[PDB]
Amino acid sequence: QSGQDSGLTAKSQAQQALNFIRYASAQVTPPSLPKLSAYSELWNQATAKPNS
Amino acid sequence: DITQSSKAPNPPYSQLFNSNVVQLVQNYAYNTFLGAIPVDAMSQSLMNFVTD
Repeated sequence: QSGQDSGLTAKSQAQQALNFIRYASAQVTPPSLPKLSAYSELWNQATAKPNS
Repeated sequence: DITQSSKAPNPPYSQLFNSNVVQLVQNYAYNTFLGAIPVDAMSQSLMNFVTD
């Protein structure tokens, strides 16, 4: 099988199964990880030695 | 009651009641189970439960 070549495509019936199963697992919307700037200032604030 | 041969099974039977009947019934059972499952259907390679 040779599907349309734009991003993810299944090249086999097995790939059709894999792409289904990942589609159901909703991995295409991975969770929003922290902002660099925000998390970084809370990092600087928390990981530091207190009162120093 | 081995002493009496009159009521003994005559003719004696060892075969199934109807091997042909259960044969055909199980045949359509297998056919209906194998074909009754839906399958992703656009091109011949894609309804193949089994490989070559």
